[PDB]
Amino acid sequence: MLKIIIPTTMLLPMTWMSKHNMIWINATVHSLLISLISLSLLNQLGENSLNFSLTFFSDSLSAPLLVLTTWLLPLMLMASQSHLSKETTTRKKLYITMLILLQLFLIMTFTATELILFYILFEATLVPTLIIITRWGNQTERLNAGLYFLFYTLAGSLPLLVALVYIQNTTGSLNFLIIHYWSHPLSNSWSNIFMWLACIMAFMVKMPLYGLHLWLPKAHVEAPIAGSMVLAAVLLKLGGYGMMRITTILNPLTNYMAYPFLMLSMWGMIMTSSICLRQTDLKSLIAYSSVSHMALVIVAIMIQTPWSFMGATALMIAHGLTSSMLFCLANTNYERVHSRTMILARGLQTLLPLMATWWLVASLTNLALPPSINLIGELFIITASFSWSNITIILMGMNMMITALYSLYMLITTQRGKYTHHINNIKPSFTRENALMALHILPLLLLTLNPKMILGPL
Amino acid sequence: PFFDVQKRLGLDLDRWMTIQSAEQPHKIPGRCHAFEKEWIECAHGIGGIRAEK
Amino acid sequence: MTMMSGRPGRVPLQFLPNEARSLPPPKLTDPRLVYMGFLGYCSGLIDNAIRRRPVVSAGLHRQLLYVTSFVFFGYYLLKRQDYMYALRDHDMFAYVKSHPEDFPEKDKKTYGEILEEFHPVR
Amino acid sequence: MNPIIYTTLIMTVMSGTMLVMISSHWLLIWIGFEMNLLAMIPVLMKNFNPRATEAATKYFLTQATASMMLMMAIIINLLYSGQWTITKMFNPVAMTMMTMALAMKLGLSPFHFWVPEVTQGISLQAGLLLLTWQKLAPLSVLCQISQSINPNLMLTMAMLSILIGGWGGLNQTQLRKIMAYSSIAHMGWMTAVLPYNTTMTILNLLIYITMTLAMFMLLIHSSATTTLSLSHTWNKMPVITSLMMVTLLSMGGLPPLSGFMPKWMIIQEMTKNESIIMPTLMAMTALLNLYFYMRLAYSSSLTMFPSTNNMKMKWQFEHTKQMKLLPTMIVLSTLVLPMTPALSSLN
Amino acid sequence: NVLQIVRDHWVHILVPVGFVFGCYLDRRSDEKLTAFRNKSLLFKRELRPNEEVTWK
Amino acid sequence: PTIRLQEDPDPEDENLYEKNPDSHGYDKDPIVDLWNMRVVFFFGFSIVLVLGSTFVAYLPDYRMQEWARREAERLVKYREANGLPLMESNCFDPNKIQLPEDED
Amino acid sequence: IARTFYDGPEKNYEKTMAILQIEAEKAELRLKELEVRRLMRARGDGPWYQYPTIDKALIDHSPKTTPDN
Amino acid sequence: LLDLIWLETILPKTTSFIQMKMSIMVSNQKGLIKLYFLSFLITIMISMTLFNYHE
Amino acid sequence: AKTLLHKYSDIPEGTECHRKAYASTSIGGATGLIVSAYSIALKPPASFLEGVARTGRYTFTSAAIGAIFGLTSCISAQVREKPDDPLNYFIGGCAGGLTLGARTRSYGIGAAACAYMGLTAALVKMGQLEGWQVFAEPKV
Ligand SMILES: CCCCCCCCCCCCCCCCCC(=O)OC[C@H](COP(=O)([O-])OCC(O)COP(=O)([O-])OC[C@@H](COC(=O)CCCCCCCCCCCCCCCCC)OC(=O)CCCCCCCCCCCCCCCCC)OC(=O)CCCCCCCCCCCCCCCCC
Ligand SMILES: CCCCCCCCCCCCCCCCCC(=O)OC[C@H](COP(=O)([O-])OCC(O)COP(=O)([O-])OC[C@@H](COC(=O)CCCCCCCCCCCCCCCCC)OC(=O)CCCCCCCCCCCCCCCCC)OC(=O)CCCCCCCCCCCCCCCCC
Ligand SMILES: CCCCCCCCCCCCCCCCC[C@@H](O)O[C@H](CO[C@H](O)CCCCCCCCCCCCCCC)COP(=O)(O)OCC[N+](C)(C)C
Ligand SMILES: CCCCCCCCCCCCCCCCC[C@@H](O)O[C@H](CO[C@H](O)CCCCCCCCCCCCCCC)COP(=O)(O)OCC[N+](C)(C)C
Ligand SMILES: CCCCCCCC/C=C\CCCCCCCC(=O)O[C@H](COC(=O)CCCCCCC/C=C/CCCCCCCC)COP(=O)(O)OCCN
Repeated sequence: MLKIIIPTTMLLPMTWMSKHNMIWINATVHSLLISLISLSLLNQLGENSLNFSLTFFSDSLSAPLLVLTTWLLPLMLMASQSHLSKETTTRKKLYITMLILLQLFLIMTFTATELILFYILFEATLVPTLIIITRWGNQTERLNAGLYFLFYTLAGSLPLLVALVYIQNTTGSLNFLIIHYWSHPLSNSWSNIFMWLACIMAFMVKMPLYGLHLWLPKAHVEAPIAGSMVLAAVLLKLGGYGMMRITTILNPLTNYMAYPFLMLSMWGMIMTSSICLRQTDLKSLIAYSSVSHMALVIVAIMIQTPWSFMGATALMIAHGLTSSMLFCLANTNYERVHSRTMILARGLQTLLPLMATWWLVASLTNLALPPSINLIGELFIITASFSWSNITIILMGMNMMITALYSLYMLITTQRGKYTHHINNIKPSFTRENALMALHILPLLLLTLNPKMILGPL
Repeated sequence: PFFDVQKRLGLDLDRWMTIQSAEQPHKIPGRCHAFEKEWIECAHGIGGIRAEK
Repeated sequence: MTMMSGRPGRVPLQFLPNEARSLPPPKLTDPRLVYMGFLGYCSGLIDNAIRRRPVVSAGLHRQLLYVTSFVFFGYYLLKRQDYMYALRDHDMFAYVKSHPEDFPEKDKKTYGEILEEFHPVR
Repeated sequence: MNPIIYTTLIMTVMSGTMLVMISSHWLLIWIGFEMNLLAMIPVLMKNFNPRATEAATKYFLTQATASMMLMMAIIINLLYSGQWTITKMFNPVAMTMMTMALAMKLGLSPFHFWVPEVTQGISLQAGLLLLTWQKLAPLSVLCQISQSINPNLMLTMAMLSILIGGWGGLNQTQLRKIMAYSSIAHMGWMTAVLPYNTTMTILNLLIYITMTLAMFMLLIHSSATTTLSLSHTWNKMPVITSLMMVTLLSMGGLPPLSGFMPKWMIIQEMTKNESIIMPTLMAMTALLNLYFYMRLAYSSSLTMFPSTNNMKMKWQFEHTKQMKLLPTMIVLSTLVLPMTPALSSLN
Repeated sequence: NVLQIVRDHWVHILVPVGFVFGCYLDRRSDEKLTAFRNKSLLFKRELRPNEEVTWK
Repeated sequence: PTIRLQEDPDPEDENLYEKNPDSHGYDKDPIVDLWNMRVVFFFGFSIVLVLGSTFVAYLPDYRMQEWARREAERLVKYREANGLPLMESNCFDPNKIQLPEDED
Repeated sequence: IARTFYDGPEKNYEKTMAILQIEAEKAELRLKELEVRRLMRARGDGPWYQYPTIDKALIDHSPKTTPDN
Repeated sequence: LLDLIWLETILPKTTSFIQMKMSIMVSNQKGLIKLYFLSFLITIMISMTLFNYHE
Repeated sequence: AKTLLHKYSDIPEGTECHRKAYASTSIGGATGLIVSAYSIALKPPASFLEGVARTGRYTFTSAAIGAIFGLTSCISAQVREKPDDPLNYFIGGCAGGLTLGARTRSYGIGAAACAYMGLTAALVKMGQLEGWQVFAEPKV
């Protein structure tokens, strides 16, 4: 699959050789072309994966993730060029270089055939994200956010590395196909328990799991808009993809090692949904929303059924699109009024009607209105959990009630009521912002038209 | 670590003084010449791990 | 521990024994050589940047020398690395051949005769 | 100092190290150490001031004690076996004394106190020499006598060195002391894998030397010895601060940078034996070094600190002396991971 | 006059050229994994009177 | 000086509509702005969206859904014709399986 | 679309077979190398882990002014 | 109570506190050769008894 | 030395609790003596009697922690009739941590020491059960 990797590496010098006032145009055009090329990976088989070479392969789980990454790059470029107008040419090129390097690392991460190569790329994604956050964030807290983003990740991933090399000394291979075909059960010993924890905790902190999630509100609030987009839409899904890959060697230990994580996921989903009800910062609300949806995904991965895996795949794709759109919507208001307080600017439907329509559609997809793929993933996970235990419908049910509430709360706070009298600098929406919202939302409904493309290998 | 310059060039910078069974002036023998000679001839060429046993 | 220092017949500071001449040399389009040339080009660009010269255009002779030197060293480095891996494989196979008691080939069993425990997922 | 005399002293330092590296006789190894120390003392005092004199005195006391213990271990080994050849060290008491003497020479914990003081008391060029070239001889001897090592003692000292390097580096605003604590932690990493594989020790030493050379050369290029003086460099030459930031990230061990390669390799080697707990502890501890590297990167490259008016004058002049090996050192410090299998050429 | 146009818009061939080069390298990679071509039990087939290989 | 430092004042934000009443919000240069709008709209909606959706909609059946349906139709026809059960609880022939000799 | 952009299933099938063969052989070779390393380091009877001993060519086989050496 | 206080208190704040205290303990030495040469003597005796007597 | 370690470890888990407590007390006292030696070397106490006081304080703290851990762990193993169970070591470790907290008169120290020492002791017991090696002898 070098036909996708090489054009991004070519985006790099194309950006660094462009004329000073053509960087955005060229980057956007060729990013969109690369997304169009990557669209061909959706032609998948029913039996095995597309094994391109000894190094790269494509499954029915990673292809929609690659398509989402390549589609998110142009949207990030469109969202970034407004607040970077005053920047120097070299620093703008460096920012675009960070975005391109992040895309390259993600593309290679989602298609690596070996687990150590996957680990190396999945750690390599850290550097551009940290640089973006700590260099182009707006407030002084960004520095702290960066630290919280880094060590929380590494404290999870350093044990995993050890486990990985240990496994290669035991079975002789880390190739995923060999690992799947030559699978052997895990006995019930303390050594196996700690191997399970080492294999699981890095992905758990990536999702993130409730209790290990404190880095996420900081990092996703303090980051620039493109950073928040790529953190919510793609980088959270690394944990889910890695967990679904790694669980093939953890049976039957998972059968009882999942209980603390299942309890944490369900109760913390309720807790983060409740937290969303009392939030003064609009970005923090969206971050805690991401935490709740990812708790659902964790439950789906932990119960290990075909329906739960399909639901997890659909939910990851849908959440990526929806959360990126919500972050962009909040960023428009922030750029207008330079404040993230939700109750500062009210009654925006009177001043910006089309943006209010975009807000309504985004909040409708957040609460999983049928037949959106958000609802499809949520319903598949809920059905699988009901099969796992009939009592789960209580907690899941409560979540469905809370989500809508806070979702509509957000809308009602920003669009309805009366406008703030002293805010007189609310200009009409630009074509760029409307196009960004449309390019977020139209693929969601188009995917609803054909849902088997995001349902995964199961 | 050890660059065997002496072995590569055949110089003998310090090997003349490593053992007591090696060409003393006036052929004066060490007190334990025979024992060291026997041990060296036993251990020659088989490596330290095998020689230790 | 040192695996290969005391390997019999090893010339102290050779860097390339004559036996290594029996191995196929790396191709001049080897991707590792291309990456070494890329490292040389990056070194030239950084040299231009540190000296406050136009990064891409300042010295073409200097950049050419950078790339050439990196490729020239990389060729011999790759030759030595391939020789060392060939030596390791040769020694491993000879040792397995000379100690059949420690490496037995046991009887093969098909999956229709192997009892594997089934763990249901529910 | 006369340039001729300085060249002669540097050549004598290198000759002592080479004599240690090529000798087969314990007496010649000890002589190499003596000659190296004798030539090294004046190099530390090149720029004469009380701090340099104090650093030279402390260094001399430490190294002379280490050499006395070295000679006593050699003599005990000779007493229990009339052997002068550097070999499997037939006596265990002599081997313990030898290990302690070599650790004191290297600055491993708990014989670590002199390293930050001597590094802070000397110039940046002397610090470069002390933290790069001075590690070769003791590590070469340790590689030669590795099969007789007691793993408990060396592993204890290595773990202590990693812990103490991280904790001590956490507290520093002076760049030389930061470099010294980083050196202590990296020596701990080098000696942790020595009883299992000396090739990994050599690989870690080479990568550490490359990164340290790039670091010290960047610090000499921008005449900064404190965090606050390094926080001005962005307003004079931003390229230097950006390269410094990437080099610091590599020294922190982050993939896909080159500084990740040794630890990775070492961890793998330790899992080829049983050795599971120790590598996990070592990585979790190296997170501390990463933390204070990241703090330095925050101060110098990722944020902009306030500057002074007179800096405008510095804008009008260029760097006179140029380091010819700095770009290659930076490239080797950062973009070398894909060539990892070439480590086979080290054994 | 095409000199200025070329020197302003020559960066627009880098990504298509990279796409073509990636396709070529993928074909080269496929060329190195033919050890079981027309040899699997499921797809083993007698050659046509003209064709030389079953796939490229 | 009762001050702490010499600093530029925080500047007011620029309105793109002041110098360009129809500004599209892409660039301060009107021509570069217009062409950024045009390329975004052409390569985002016209090329990737519609043509990509058409390409995905007509992707050939490599998942073998229709093949599986036809195979199941043949199997059901044959089994119902000969009176065999439609499906067997065993997917592997027991004659190719060797159970352990003793269960006691 | 199939004729223009894609190949038949046999290509991917047999490429998978080749990849699996290569990877399985590599895994077996890794396990074998680990076992050989263990045995060679334990016994010291192979080319690896050969530690230097004193050269017997250093011995002087001359009369030593005393008949009994 | 949970997200802003106790979850902060257990994992990240405790780690920061412990690392800072250990850094203060380790790095705060007067630079007197007398004290840490006495430390060297203690280390040598301990290494001769604990590790060397057991072979 | 390893003589004290062997004296502690030779006695079976849930038998002869007084002897195991005595051995643990000796181990703790030795650890406290080493700690006090290093502390006096690096931080001079300005008086000989003050140095004796600091040595006695550190040694008594360590010996009390060791005695409490050994007694509680052995008693738990004997009462539950469940040797080779890490829960006994966890309980002993938390008892030692609470002893440390009372010794320093701090509730936060007591709680943190209970948690961390219990976890560490349970990990040590798991290591003895499964054969985990801290200082692995070279194998390959
Ligand atoms: C993985 C896949 C492969 C990836 C490989 C790895 C990445 C790429 C290679 C890395 C090394 C390459 C470049 C090294 C020298 C660059 C140094 C520099 O300063 O650049 C300025 C220079 C511009 O200077 P100028 O033109 O003279 O005028 C502007 C002034 O100088 C104005 O200059 P100024 O000094 O006044 O401006 C100040 C500025 C100056 O500061 C900088 O410019 C930063 C540069 C640091 C160099 C990188 C460090 C060392 C390399 C390690 C990279 C690690 C990568 C791994 C991931 C971890 C990320 C860290 O500093 C700042 O503004 C502070 C910003 C704070 C942000 C901190 C982030 C820095 C780290 C990010 C590094 C990312 C990688 C490189 C990014 C691209 C850089 C050009 O940039 C360039 O134009 C050169 C780059 C493009 C040349 C290559 C094109 C090849 C030919 C075209 C055709 C392609 C052929 C294809 C074949 C097919 C045929 C059709
Ligand atoms: C992801 C989801 C979320 C995950 C994480 C989020 C949740 C976890 C984190 C949040 C909670 C963890 C906090 C731990 C304790 C914090 C203490 C502290 O920070 O010290 C610094 C802080 C600083 O103080 P200071 O500077 O040293 O001196 C000033 C003092 O404040 C001045 O002191 P004072 O004069 O005012 O009075 C103090 C005195 C008296 O305090 C008072 O004056 C008022 C009375 C309060 C004491 C209440 C005890 C009696 C009531 C308890 C009833 C049963 C418990 C509920 C369970 C029911 C089961 C069906 O307390 C004592 O003397 C201590 C004696 C010990 C008795 C209490 C300990 C019982 C432990 C619980 C055993 C549970 C076993 C498992 C059960 C399984 C079945 C569910 O200390 C305090 O101020 C607090 C002192 C009392 C705290 C102890 C309360 C324990 C709470 C339950 C612990 C359960 C979690 C840990 C279990 C895992 C460990 C292996
Ligand atoms: C803030 C959120 C962070 C992320 C959350 C991560 C969740 C991790 C929780 C781990 C889940 C279970 C771990 C091990 C499985 C069983 C644990 C034990 O309690 O069960 C009994 C174990 O018995 C006793 O409980 C012994 C263990 C007691 C010591 C463990 C310390 C736990 C105390 C709480 C400390 C907090 C840990 C987390 C720190 C943050 C079962 O009896 P037994 O059949 O014999 O053991 C099975 C293993 N065998 C078969 C090899 C023997
Ligand atoms: C961070 C990047 C690391 C780069 C380090 C510096 C690179 C440039 C230095 C160039 C080396 C010059 C050597 C070439 C002259 C020939 C010398 C030859 O005779 O020496 C041989 C030795 O060969 C050298 O060791 C090979 C040097 C090559 C090192 C490169 C490996 C780095 C690891 C992989 C990272 C990628 C590197 C990319 C390169 C640009 C003799 O072997 P021997 O006398 O018996 O060994 C003695 C020590 N023993 C016995 C204990 C083992
Ligand atoms: C920001 C928070 C992130 C926290 C994540 C960190 C927690 C990760 C879990 C702990 C990792 C330990 C596993 C290390 C690698 C395991 C590989 C393995 O299988 O090794 C076992 C050995 O297992 C061990 O030795 C591991 C023991 C644990 C030592 C380190 C303790 C670390 C802390 C333990 C408690 C915390 C774990 C859960 C934390 C959850 C997150 C809060 C087999 O070795 P053998 O010796 O060959 O066994 C058979 C022959 N005897």
